[PDB]
Amino acid sequence: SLVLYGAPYAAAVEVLEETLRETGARYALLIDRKGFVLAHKEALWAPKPPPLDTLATLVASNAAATQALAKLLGEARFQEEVHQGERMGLYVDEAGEHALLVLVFDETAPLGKVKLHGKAAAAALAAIAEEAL
Amino acid sequence: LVLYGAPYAAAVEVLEETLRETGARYALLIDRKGFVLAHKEALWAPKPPPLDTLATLVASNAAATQALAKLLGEARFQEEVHQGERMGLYVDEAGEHALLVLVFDETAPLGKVKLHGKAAAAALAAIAEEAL
Amino acid sequence: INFKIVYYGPGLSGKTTNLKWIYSKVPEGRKGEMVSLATEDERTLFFDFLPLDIKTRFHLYTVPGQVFYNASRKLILRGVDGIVFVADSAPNRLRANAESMRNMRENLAEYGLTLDDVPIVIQVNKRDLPDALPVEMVRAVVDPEGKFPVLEAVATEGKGVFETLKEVSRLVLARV
Ligand SMILES: Nc1nc2c(ncn2[C@@H]2O[C@H](COP(=O)(O)OP(=O)(O)O)[C@@H](O)[C@H]2O)c(=O)[nH]1
Ligand code: ALF
Ligand SMILES: [Mg+2]
Ligand SMILES: [Mg+2]
Ligand SMILES: [Mg+2]
Repeated sequence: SLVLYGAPYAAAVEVLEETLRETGARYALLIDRKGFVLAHKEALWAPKPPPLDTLATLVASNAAATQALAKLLGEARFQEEVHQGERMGLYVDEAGEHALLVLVFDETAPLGKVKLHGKAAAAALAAIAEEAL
Repeated sequence: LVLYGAPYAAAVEVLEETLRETGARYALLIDRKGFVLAHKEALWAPKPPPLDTLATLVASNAAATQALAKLLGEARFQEEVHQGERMGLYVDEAGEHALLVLVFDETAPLGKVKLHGKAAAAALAAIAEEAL
Repeated sequence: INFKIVYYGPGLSGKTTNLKWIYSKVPEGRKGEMVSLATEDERTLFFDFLPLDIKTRFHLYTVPGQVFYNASRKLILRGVDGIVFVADSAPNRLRANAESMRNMRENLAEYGLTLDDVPIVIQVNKRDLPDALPVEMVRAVVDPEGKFPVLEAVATEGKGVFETLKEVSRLVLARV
């Protein structure tokens, strides 16, 4: 379990906000592996997101299945995932053992920065997830 | 989708050639319900991990990633390459009703993996559709 | 505060029918959207998902029941807080019931959990079938020692559905 409130909640949100600015993504979420939205932020320029609980259960079960495939093959883990459509994409990475960072971005976002700040955001959130164990 | 007879023979040759041309360990065509329609292993490779398990997981993953795409207004995302330290997986659609999967290790060149996996999938898509 | 509830059981036992009846009766304001990853015959392939209010949030999941989908069924059990085991009443599905309960215990043991570790409620579903088996016979197969609440149901009609959910909710709460 991982219950996020108080100062760690506030620090997680500040990470999500900073990541949105540095990357140009539309939505940033910290979700646990169980599928629960633990913190989310939306870029104020962006349209309303799709239902975020739908997004997060789909993303957590994608990550569940791909981690199981890895373990099937003898690996601890595959790398961060970038799902890329014609306009929309998703950057999904680990925020420690119990959670995932999710970035939703469109054509306006530079992929280099998504990956680059996405990875640092993942690492900052794993640090924060530990202080809420 | 059920592959038997000549379409099945045709599928297996595409699978053998892709393994030869890529250096990959195993190659499968699975349906979107996670059933293995045809597969081949490289003679040099170890016995595979359980392939029915591998296939239910890939098809579950695909249903979830396909729902993510539609959620975002996309028809679909691109083919996947999952890379561990040594092992990897390539997955790509083979028409609307099937997925090609390659499992490979660090001796298989990623550019060949990607280049022949993509051709294998289009070839298998053709076999699949003409099987109906 | 977030709880996960998994509806478990053999193929076609009525797990998805449960979440759909619940979804149809819970008012707008107290539920999110239902997600289903299902084949065209609408058998569940990966999961159903239904978030609702009863702050505290309950995330309801179902698992695919086919024996050959154990790999995705077990991903869904991760982090479960409570389980509703939906048993079918049909005479020819009794051993399927036992196989599912055995499979349930096995998957739980991979996460280091015993059946004592997780609240569980047995729902004996499809009470409307003309040839339905006695409730106690179904129960004696999936729960020989009667350690678990049992509730009867006709999920296609709503009967037992909310009472099963309140029962498992009750147990998950009393567990904290
Ligand atoms: N007669 C009867 N049929 C039911 C009942 N509950 C579900 N069904 C039917 O059983 C079939 C399988 O239901 P579903 O929830 O999809 O099964 P599952 O999701 O695999 O457990 C569907 O046709 C349902 O209408 C019930 O209580 N009585
Ligand atoms: F059709 Al099922 F679990 F057997 F959804
Ligand atoms: Mg072989
Ligand atoms: Mg179902
Ligand atoms: Mg036994």
